[PDB]
Formats: sequence, C-alpha cells, structure tokens
Amino acid sequence: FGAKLPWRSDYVPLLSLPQRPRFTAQDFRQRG
Amino acid sequence: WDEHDNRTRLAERIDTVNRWKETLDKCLTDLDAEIDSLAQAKESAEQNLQAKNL
Repeated sequence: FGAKLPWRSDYVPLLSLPQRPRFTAQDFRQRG
Repeated sequence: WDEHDNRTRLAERIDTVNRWKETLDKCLTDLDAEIDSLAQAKESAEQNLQAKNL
C-alpha cells in the first residue's frame, strides 16, 4: 500500500540485499 | 494518587529501554553490511593472487 510502518522489529538474520531500508551505512558508489 | 504515579514511572522506563533497543538494531544491521563487504574484498584479493602465477 504505502502507509505508516513502524520500522522497529528489524533484525532479519541476514538481509545482505538491496533492501533493509532507511539507515544502512552501505557504500553508495561501487567498483566499475 | 500514588497508584497512578507508579504507573507513569513504569511507562517511562519501558520507553527508554525500547530506545536502546532500536539504536542497537540499526547498529547490528550495519555490521551485517560491513561483514558482507569485507567478504567480497577478501575474495577479490584472492583472485588477483591466483592470477599472479602465469
């Protein structure tokens, strides 16, 4: 839908994906 | 009176605890990301090592 979600219970054991929104501190630009 | 006072105190306690909970949540997910990155770096260095033979 797109509506208010509480981004609280947020430990998926391994979300090493283009996912896990909001704060990540991943790197923005990569090798190329 | 005193009943309701104690009620409000329990409320503020649960609040601060869950504050800690959320902060640690974000920290741990960030650690997950970093461990993935270092994994990739390890492999890349290893392929260059293997290409150092011919």
